[PDB]
Amino acid sequence: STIEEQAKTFLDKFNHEAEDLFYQSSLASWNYNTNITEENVQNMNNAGDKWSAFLKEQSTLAQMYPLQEIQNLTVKLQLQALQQNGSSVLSEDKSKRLNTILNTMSTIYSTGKVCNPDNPQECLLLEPGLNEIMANSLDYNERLWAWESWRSEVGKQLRPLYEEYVVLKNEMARANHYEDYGDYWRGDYEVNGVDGYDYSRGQLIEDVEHTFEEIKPLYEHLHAYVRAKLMNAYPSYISPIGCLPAHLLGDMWGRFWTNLYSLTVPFGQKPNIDVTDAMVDQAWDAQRIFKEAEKFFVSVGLPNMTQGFWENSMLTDPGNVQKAVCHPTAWDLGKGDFRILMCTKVTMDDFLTAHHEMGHIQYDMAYAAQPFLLRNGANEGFHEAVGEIMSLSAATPKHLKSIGLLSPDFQEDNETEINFLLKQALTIVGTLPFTYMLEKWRWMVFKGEIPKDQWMKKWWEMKREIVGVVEPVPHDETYCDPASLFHVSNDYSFIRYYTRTLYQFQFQEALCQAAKHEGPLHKCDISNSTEAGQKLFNMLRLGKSEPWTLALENVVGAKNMNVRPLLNYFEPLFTWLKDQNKNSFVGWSTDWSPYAD
Amino acid sequence: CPFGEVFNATKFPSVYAWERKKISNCVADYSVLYNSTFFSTFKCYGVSATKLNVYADSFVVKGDDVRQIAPGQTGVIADYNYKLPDDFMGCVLAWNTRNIDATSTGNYNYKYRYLRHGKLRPFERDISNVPFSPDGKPCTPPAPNCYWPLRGYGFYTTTGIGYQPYRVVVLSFE
Ligand SMILES: [Cl-]
Ligand SMILES: [Zn+2]
Repeated sequence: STIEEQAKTFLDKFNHEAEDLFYQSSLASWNYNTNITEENVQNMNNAGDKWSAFLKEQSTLAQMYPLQEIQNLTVKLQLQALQQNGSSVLSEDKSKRLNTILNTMSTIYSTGKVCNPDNPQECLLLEPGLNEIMANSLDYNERLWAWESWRSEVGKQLRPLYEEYVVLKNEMARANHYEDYGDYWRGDYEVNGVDGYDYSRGQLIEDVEHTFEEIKPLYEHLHAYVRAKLMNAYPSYISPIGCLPAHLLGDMWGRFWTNLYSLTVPFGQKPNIDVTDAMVDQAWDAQRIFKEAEKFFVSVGLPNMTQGFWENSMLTDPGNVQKAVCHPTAWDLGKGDFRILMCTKVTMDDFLTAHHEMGHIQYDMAYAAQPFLLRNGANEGFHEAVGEIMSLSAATPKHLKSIGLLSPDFQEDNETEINFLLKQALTIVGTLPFTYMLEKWRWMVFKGEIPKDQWMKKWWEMKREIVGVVEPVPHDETYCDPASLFHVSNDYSFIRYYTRTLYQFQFQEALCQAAKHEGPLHKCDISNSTEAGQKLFNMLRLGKSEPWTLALENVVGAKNMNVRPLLNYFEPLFTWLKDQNKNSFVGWSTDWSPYAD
Repeated sequence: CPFGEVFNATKFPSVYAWERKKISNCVADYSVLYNSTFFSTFKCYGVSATKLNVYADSFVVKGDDVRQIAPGQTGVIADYNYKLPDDFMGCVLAWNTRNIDATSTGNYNYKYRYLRHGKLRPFERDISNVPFSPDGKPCTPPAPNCYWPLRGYGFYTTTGIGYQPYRVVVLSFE
């Protein structure tokens, strides 16, 4: 009958076919990540191919039912999703070529190794070795070399590929009725239909810029403080008013200043909110770690892990014989099958990691009652935010205490707290500007606002403007630095990294209020609090189902992305920096350069 | 009395093509099933006693689908495969058969019907594997808007309980 009703019958066939076929792709992909064989790595492609095809087939098959002739919101969403011409809306060659582009970039990146300018028998890869330098080296030159080698080898090689990349991908974007590839991505946060909850592809740019403003003071101050500390480690190389030399920021790009802790620690004479030693002493095994986390969730009103979770998961490294990939992952195979794959070691870190990944699983179950196409965090950054809330409560000394891993009568200390806070800023706050500038430049190279010859002239105008970072060596168009970063040269929207950050703070905030929290926002643990849970599980059981703006409302009572909870989390620190920066200079000169002479 | 043949039997049918065993004459005690935590449902809709005095239907369904073999009840299984009258009744027993009906490779023999014009009248059956179209029109799959109404479950040993194989036996009383 009606094209709507006959479209329902379509989805109702898809969900049934997807469930089955998706599970086969998962099971195979699983056998592989836990038993790296040839027979296993073989199936990992087959079922994974039936999948890609099946979707392509179901996509064009759905490209019939006219989105325009529907009034049921859900069925409209689901169809919209299934209707992705994406790669198949181009010429015969223009598509296959884009793939050659995408594919080689991924491989020149993962493969590219740089050789010693004097010892050509040893050559380092980005991981490890190269990233090992950027992370530990206190030698101005050794760091200077690695940073430049990489952006010089793979840097250049990617310039031509990317050149064409931005064209074909843009051609595709405008071909689907999007202002540019940048508009294609911002699309993810788009919502049409339910009013008072809509959100336009441009609204993101506005909301991200408007919010980034309120981060500046905090950042400028973290910046100023880190600078002065760096000046000490690298005497005479840094300017008391200049930007910071990109190669001295802790990792290859300066995405995170995490590794800078060593030389920026406020009170080096403090010590170890590291219970690794304690866990090891009380004979804790993987089991305990995971059972302990399960308890944490049950403590807030969430379900015990499924029988088949303890039954089918792999919480320990198989060791010899059976080889397996170890990146901690939370699997949702579907069919009610949930698993965690993790080569657990008895560290406070793996302990926190396990609370994080068991958060993803807990989200996966919450929305598993949704129809296949709706099982997934609201927007790209919801799932990460949730997993991060957990590690946030589990990290508190309060929690480590009540769990018997921290001495029963150990005290706070307003100094050991300023430390922890900084360790966090170095990572959480340092990334934001970087992440936000990266995507800005990327967005503009999509709205066409940057000429092929001002690609690095405009890159670094901004690293100096926004992030407050200067290049150690000047870079012309022989390079293409905003591409030596995995996410860039492997085609991934970077902005998620920014929103999820904000989100994850708006979440933790509500959930502490909700669970009636006393002290500063950062010392909060939400355990034993079924009350908070309820509120979390409110936006959890939705999945992609309601607009992401609604979903946020469910936990934070607001239709939008607010950054004040992120600053509240950093208030005891934020003010403390304003004191250190008493006689330091705060801000920078885009003009100063390391190389200049 | 001839209950052994029923639930102790080897092969069970799919839901859409269920079995109705006719048991009259002989006498059974009911202590056979009374005493046993083997079953995971054992709900009854009328009584729960004895008197040494009868229809037994059997089929297999997904875990989460067991809640539908009961009076009233939502749809899909209850709408297109097996329906209990809101009225009449006896008991409904089920047990997890993940060992038997599920293989680690995937078992798709057991099937169900997800598309049909209308709902089943209680105790009605439909073994009509005829290409479905949401308008009565005949079907020539792969023509668009044509789907086969009969699908296989796909019982893997590793699914969640909601997706594991359960054998059902509805005991009707007459
Ligand atoms: Cl860079
Ligand atoms: Zn994660």
